[PDB]
Amino acid sequence: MKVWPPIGKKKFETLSYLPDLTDVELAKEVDYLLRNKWIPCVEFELEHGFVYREHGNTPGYYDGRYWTMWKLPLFGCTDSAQVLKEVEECKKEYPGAFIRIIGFDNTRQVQCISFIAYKPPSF
Amino acid sequence: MKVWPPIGKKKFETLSYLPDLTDVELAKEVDYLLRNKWIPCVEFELEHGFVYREHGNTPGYYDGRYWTMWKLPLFGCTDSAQVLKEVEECKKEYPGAFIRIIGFDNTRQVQCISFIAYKPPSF
Amino acid sequence: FKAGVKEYKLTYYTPEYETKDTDILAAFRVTPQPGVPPEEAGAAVAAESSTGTWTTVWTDGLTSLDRYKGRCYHIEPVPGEETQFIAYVAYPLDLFEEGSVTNMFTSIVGNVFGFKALAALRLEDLRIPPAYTKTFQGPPHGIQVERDKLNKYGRPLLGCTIKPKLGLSAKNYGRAVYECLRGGLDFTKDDENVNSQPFMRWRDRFLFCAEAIYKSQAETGEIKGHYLNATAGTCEEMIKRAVFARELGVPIVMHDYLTGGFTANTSLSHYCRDNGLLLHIHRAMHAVIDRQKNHGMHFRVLAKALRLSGGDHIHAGTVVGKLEGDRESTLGFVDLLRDDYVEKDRSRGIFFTQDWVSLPGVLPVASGGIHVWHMPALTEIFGDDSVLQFGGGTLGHPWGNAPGAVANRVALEACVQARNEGRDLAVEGNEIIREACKWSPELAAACEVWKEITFNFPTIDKL
Amino acid sequence: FKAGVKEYKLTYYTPEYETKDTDILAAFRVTPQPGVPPEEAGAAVAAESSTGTWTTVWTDGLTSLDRYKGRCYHIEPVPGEETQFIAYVAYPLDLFEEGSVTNMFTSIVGNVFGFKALAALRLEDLRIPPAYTKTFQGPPHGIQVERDKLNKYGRPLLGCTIKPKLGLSAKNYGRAVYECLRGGLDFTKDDENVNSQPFMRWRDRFLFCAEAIYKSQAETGEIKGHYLNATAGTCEEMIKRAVFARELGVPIVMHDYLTGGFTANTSLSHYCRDNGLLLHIHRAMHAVIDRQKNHGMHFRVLAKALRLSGGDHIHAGTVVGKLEGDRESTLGFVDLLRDDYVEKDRSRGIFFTQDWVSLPGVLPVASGGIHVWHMPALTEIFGDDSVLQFGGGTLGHPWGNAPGAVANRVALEACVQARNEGRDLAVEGNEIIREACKWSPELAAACEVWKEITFNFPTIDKL
Ligand SMILES: O=C(O)[C@@](O)(COP(=O)(O)O)[C@H](O)[C@H](O)COP(=O)(O)O
Ligand SMILES: O=C(O)[C@@](O)(COP(=O)(O)O)[C@H](O)[C@H](O)COP(=O)(O)O
Ligand SMILES: [Mg+2]
Ligand SMILES: [Mg+2]
Repeated sequence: MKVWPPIGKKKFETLSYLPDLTDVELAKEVDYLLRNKWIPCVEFELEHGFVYREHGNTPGYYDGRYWTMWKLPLFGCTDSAQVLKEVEECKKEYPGAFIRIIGFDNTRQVQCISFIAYKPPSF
Repeated sequence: MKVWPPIGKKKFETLSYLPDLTDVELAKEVDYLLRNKWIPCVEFELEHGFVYREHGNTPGYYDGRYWTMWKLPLFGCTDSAQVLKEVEECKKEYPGAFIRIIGFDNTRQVQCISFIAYKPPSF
Repeated sequence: FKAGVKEYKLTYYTPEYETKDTDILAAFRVTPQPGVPPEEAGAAVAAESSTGTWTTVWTDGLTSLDRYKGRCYHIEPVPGEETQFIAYVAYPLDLFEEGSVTNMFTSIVGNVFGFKALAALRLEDLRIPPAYTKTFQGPPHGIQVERDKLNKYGRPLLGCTIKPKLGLSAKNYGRAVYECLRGGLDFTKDDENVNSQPFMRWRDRFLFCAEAIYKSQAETGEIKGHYLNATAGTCEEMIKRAVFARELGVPIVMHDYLTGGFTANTSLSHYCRDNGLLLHIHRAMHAVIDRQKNHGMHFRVLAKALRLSGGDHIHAGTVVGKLEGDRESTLGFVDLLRDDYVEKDRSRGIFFTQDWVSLPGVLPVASGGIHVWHMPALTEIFGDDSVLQFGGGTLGHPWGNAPGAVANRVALEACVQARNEGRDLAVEGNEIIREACKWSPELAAACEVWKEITFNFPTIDKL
Repeated sequence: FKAGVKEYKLTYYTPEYETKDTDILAAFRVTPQPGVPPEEAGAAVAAESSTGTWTTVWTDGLTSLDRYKGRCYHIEPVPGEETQFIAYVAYPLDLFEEGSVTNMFTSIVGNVFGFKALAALRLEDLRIPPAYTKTFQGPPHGIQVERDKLNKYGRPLLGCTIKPKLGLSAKNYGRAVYECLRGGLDFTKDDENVNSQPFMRWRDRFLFCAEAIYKSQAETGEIKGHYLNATAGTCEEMIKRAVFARELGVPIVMHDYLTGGFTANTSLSHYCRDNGLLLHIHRAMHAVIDRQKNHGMHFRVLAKALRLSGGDHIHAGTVVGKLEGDRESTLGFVDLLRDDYVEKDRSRGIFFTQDWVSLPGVLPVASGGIHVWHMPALTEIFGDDSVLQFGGGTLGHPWGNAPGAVANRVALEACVQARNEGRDLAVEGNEIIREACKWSPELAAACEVWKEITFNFPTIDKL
């Protein structure tokens, strides 16, 4: 038996139990998002990488769920490279930020995909 | 079609929708009581021949349910004529009274039979 | 701890077990799939209704399966079936939440009926131990208290479902109730599906039915009731309805315990005990569960469950009316509803001896497709501690509700006096009814209408 | 008015009727007794589930049967079946109490299943019109809200029933919950029959489970839940338990909607809407009702009734696991649970087109006898909007709960990426799993234990 570490294993929701994705693997996730007609959007965070409770504690209330939006959603986008270009541009201005890619279905109005694309060196 | 009278048809629970019992039929019901090992008792009433609500009106509360006990239940008596003698004693002492015969099952503590035996001239 | 799948019978088939006096016992009619031996089928039913799942879990070692596991302790074949068998399962007392029929069913019938390895499954009976029975209030009042509150002794009670089932207004409902009650019925009732609806809202109906109860009681001199339906979409709506019945001072409400459900029904039963209201239970939905012989739950299981959760009446079938009711099976569960102690009697489907430790008894209610000509058989089947209900048999009389009620009341009292004087209701019933028509033109008119009406069909659920 | 019995078909068989867009529609699988015509059997079902009884009542003339009666409007013989047919019944909107599943079932399935003249009866589907749907709250939150509250996107959620079913102490329950959640599961849960019992009282369990939720959430950085069971014997106890879960600030509770009942479930659904609690619904007892093809109610009817009464999850079967669930029927009622509009499609058991008029969607939960090798098939059947639950499949891992949770999480995410990069889960599933064993030891240990475990038996309820 091997024991699952109780430290140093902080997670990032979907895909974060797999080894870190490669840039082609990140591009292929964007490809899947676009093939499903979802709207891609980049979000980034510099201070609270994980959910916390500071301002409330009632059922279903947490802090740290909202990140900051990077520009706007790429409506009518057709290139996963354009999404990765904004991740690189965000990486360059905020190298200490976590950065994630999300995807919206505007008919159901639900984010149908979400995965981290960059983690800062402080992590 | 015949219309059921809405007046002049006051009733007295079990058997009161049949023709009045003869003295042989009254005794026949007393025989049934005794055959079942029930213990008979006579009750009579001079003022409230029917249930009413004077002292309360909550669910399951009514006045006029208790009548007055004639003597005591005839424990160990197994002759119908003894019971009917008690009706006769009651009826001569209280000719203006309603008089009924009841029978208890003491294992279940349920009155298993009850029927009118005399109704006063005022009725 | 050894990880992996093993057979349930290695842990849950214990044919050597002796049931404890605190165990809840269950008798299951099991039809396993081809290739599945009865020992394994029975052990899977015991395992997955108590402590077990499909693979070995290490957490078993933190407690004691010995004290907690359900156990299939006996397996007996079914005469006339090649694969089907009865499996007897014993459940420790600690498995169950006190006072909760909901929890008891959740274990015993929660998941096992859907196992792929079983082709069919039916719970036939349960043995409820005294140590579990004493955790339940049971009926708010019960047979003895009900007769005493209403001052009614010596004969079955008489009731009647207002018809048409749906579509009547509140004022027309109270009109029908008054005319029925004043003719000699002790009760009338909302149909099971009369709750609150566009054609008639509940509060309006309650108000007019109260006017009818008290008018008919003042007229006749006999205590009257009308089962006011508390069944509702939410517990809050259900309780609101009962509170208004309480305000009105009336004696009896009703609940559809299966469609409302056991959690709600137990709440209402407690309310009725707290406020002195009789509680008539309608078994709507039961035949979805209890009709077929090979799968489901027998009504005697649902009847015991109602006695535990609580109700003063429960419908028990007619045998001879429009809904199915096997005679010997019905006599069995009528005893289980009324009596303090019922010995095992497989000839009447009673799989286990059942001690009720003075839990109050429930009045069985015979209702559905019955009329005056049925009175001798009903009186003979059920005896004095029952309610006989004539909806169509009252509102279908050619002279109206009051003469229909008189016909039914005369027909019943004729049977009582005949039986009390020695006549056999089971053989002289038509004579008894016929002879009573002489001085009762009302009964005569009902006899003419329904003389050739009988309900004889193949019995689906035979003993 | 003419007293006496008529055939039901004279009033209630109306094959020319045109259904209205406000009607509730029902498809019944009817098996009449020998000698009973389908038109009369179908009229009897329509009559005794709406306005009629066994004999003509004069009160019909006070109202309008034309506007209130249910109508058997169509008869559809069943192929390969001599006497069995589908009967189609339309019920006017006014028959039903707004917001009350209890009332809807009381009419449609109340008495008709016990009729002597029928040998068997099953309700297969119902068409709920938008005019009645809008009287229901439905789920307290629904799929979109739940994912938003939990911050979980792009994959199925993962759950796990703590085991053994019964017998664990409160402290030991919380220990298992912590070790499960910290390994990558989103949820754990009380077993359906874990309520409050001598071996573990509910309030102690809720307290220690809260400690485990917050410890594992702090450790992993992901929002965690444990379904705390509010099922109880009375509505008062049920609400008490939900109030304490609200005090603790936890995200999700659960309820056994069938053993608790619809009246209690609707009350709990409203409470959860009022207080922001997700409500996982366990379908304990459903197979008593839904297993056999000839009698009962199909699960799709029970699933629609839950979506009306209210729940954020409901168990919907696995297809591949230990409990029965036909694949095509399951695909049909999963759509009925999740989607806003579902077109009629008998190939998936959908008898009526169902419009949900924006009522929230319910997350289907696949649970029971599933393990790591089933992950590709489960992901393929249900897609991202599901909960896949592994009780024995986690607490059965040879290294314990955290490695067991890691195995399930890794397998799931490996299926997701493989799918998202264009692979065929239905054909490459086993190779996808073997590739992940290459870098996940936790998954490798799980695959070795369960490699040869499948559940394949003849399906009882087929289309
Ligand atoms: O809806 C009905 O049909 C009834 O009102 C009877 O009406 P009628 O008196 O007009 O027949 C009763 O609720 C049924 O007897 C219930 O069935 P059961 O007692 O078997 O549960
Ligand atoms: O009691 C059980 O068996 C479970 O906890 C599963 O345990 P495992 O995960 O250990 O198998 C679930 O409640 C069943 O899946 C319910 O069945 P369904 O989902 O069909 O309603
Ligand atoms: Mg009815
Ligand atoms: Mg479970």
